[PDB]
Amino acid sequence: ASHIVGYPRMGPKRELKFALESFWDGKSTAEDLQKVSADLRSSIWKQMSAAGTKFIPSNTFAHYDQVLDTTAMLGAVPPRYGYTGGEIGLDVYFSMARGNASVPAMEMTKWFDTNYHYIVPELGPEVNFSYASHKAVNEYKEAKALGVDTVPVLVGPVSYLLLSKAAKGVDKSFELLSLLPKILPIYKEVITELKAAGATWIQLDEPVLVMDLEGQKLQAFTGAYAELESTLSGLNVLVETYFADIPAEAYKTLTSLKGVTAFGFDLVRGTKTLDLVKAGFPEGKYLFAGVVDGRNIWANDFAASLSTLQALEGIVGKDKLVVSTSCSLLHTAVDLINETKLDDEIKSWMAFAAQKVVEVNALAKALAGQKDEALFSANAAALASRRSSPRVTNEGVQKAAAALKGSDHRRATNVSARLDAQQKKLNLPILPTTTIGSFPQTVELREDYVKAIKEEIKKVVDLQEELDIDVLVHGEPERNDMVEYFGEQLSGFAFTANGWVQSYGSRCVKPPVIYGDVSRPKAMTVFWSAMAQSMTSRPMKGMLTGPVTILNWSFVRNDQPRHETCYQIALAIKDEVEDLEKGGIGVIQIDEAALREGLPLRKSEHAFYLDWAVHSFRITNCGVQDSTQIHTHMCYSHFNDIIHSIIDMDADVITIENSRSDEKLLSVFREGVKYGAGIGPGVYDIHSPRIPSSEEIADRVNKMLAVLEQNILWVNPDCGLKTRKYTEVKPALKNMVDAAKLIRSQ
Ligand SMILES: [Zn+2]
Ligand SMILES: [Zn+2]
Repeated sequence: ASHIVGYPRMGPKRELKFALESFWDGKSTAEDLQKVSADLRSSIWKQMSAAGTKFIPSNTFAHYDQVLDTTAMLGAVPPRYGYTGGEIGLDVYFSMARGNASVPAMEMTKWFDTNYHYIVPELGPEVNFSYASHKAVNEYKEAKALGVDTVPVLVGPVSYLLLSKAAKGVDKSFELLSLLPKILPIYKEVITELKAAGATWIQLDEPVLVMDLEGQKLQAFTGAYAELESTLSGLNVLVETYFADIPAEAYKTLTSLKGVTAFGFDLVRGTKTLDLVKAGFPEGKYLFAGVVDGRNIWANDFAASLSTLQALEGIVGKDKLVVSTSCSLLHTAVDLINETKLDDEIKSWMAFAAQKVVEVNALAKALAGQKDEALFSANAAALASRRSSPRVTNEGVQKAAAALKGSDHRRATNVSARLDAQQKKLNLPILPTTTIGSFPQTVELREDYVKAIKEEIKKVVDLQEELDIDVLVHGEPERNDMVEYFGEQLSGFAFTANGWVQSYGSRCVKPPVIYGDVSRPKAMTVFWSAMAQSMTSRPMKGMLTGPVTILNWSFVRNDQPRHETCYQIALAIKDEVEDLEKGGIGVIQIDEAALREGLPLRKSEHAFYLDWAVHSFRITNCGVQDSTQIHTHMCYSHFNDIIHSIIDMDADVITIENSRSDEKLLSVFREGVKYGAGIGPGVYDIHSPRIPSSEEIADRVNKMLAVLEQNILWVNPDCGLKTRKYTEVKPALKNMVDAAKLIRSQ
């Protein structure tokens, strides 16, 4: 009775990532891939079953995205790609996914609240669905032809649409959920083909049920499962859900659904859902206790599990209890056993995909007999050491009794009271010019001062000679990733070697690991900033990476709250800001692009996030002279519904991912607001190699002089500049203060 909701699809060494690019660029027959893909599938099925894995998912693979695999199942393939019909393949899957030369790909978004991205279905009243992608059914026969019988994981009809989006044209008054009966048969055709394939169980992921559907939307679910009951005759169905706890209503509608004989809840992030089952439950259905994190990287507290996993036996037990992972072990890493650089003591404190597969099986076993007491002894030990090893609990739990000690608004001063100061002790003209954060390279190698400043100084002599430029920027050369960097300079901050995660396409990321109560005993920036602000006579702004962002983009421990760790990571910051303070530097820019990314799916749960999230940003400079001028960064174009928190951060100047949105919607910083401060909406989108006309920025800004103010304005880019080339970046900025100097004439 062991189930695993999903699994990674790139390799224990990122194979698919490369077999994709080999292919992608024209360096391998479309068979090299398949010889590859198949060589992976074969391993996972095999490696999963060999462990005792009961339900082994089939169709969790994907050359690109689960949601696209679905879009291909119904032949929803867009119109700009030119699809006539037939069994889709490569040319059209990636065409849509990556965009070919002549016509662009399809917009991508987040897989709920995870750091993965999916391909948003582009639907409407004119798309003609077609059963044009037998991936599902094929991979089943494959694995089967390999000795193992698998479970056909699939995306839920309704959920598919909910997550879908109606592309251009379609009148606004359209019901994106009206396609239900048009797509519901193409769903049938599948079912029956697999039914007749040899399948005994099947899986339907419907995570949206863990969102907030109003009474009307919920229904959608029913009207669609009462249409399948016929097709699902004498065949168990397992509807999946994850990343949250399901609301009474949603819980009801679900546990009552027609045709479904088993349900699975992410009981790691939704342990409230239990209370609704304790209260009421269906007949003798199946319960897939999803207690094995497929989100983080630590060995599931066996003891606990087995205790709760037991508690459930009480709700059922008549043989319908099944151990399962919480979410998909796709969102985690792969095989922990590709880690050595990490001292053993710690790998004992982890477990990645591969490890998790087993995890499910030892609790699977131990809850039925054969219990390798050699795991729980080893387990409770893995535990033992963590909740004790002085590497964990530190005298860093120092600045806490001094934390609950009131918030930390910046030394009062109704900003416009300090702004005056930040003028005398820092001059400047109207609309002071500046940039965003990083810059391009040259040859590069991978002493270090004879080659260090070498460029740090050219950036200097270039940022100066360049149309003057009131305020300047250093250029983060002495780093790698704004996050990767600061890491190895804080306490509970270890790093991994092979533990990778996907973030769309071949693209993958290796988020740092937070172990013990974080802390920066030693200085981290200082001279690197005083390096430049010693050469120039113009405002040199520092460079910090908010405690919000940092925290988010990383595997954060499971022994205490997100905020608690979060804040500590904010304390160390105040150490640095206060250093560019005493270190001289008058201006210190701080960024929090990864601000929104923490929003808890359950809306009523939001307000709290924005709590410790923003308070924390303040807990960075709540000890700064009324002369120091801090700027902040947020990579959002339309944060209209999160203006408050943005106004509560209390900053003298900021920046955002403006440039490609509205100049009239900017009048959102006043009506019922009135920010009274400085804002630098990136008038010019850096993410584009194509330089804009200097005749497009004067007005862009002249549309800001209207909806915004002129006695408080700034000049800068959309986002950072660590991708743009070099001949497309020089004849570029050489046209930014220009469109400003103008209007000043009066
Ligand atoms: Zn407030
Ligand atoms: Zn940016």
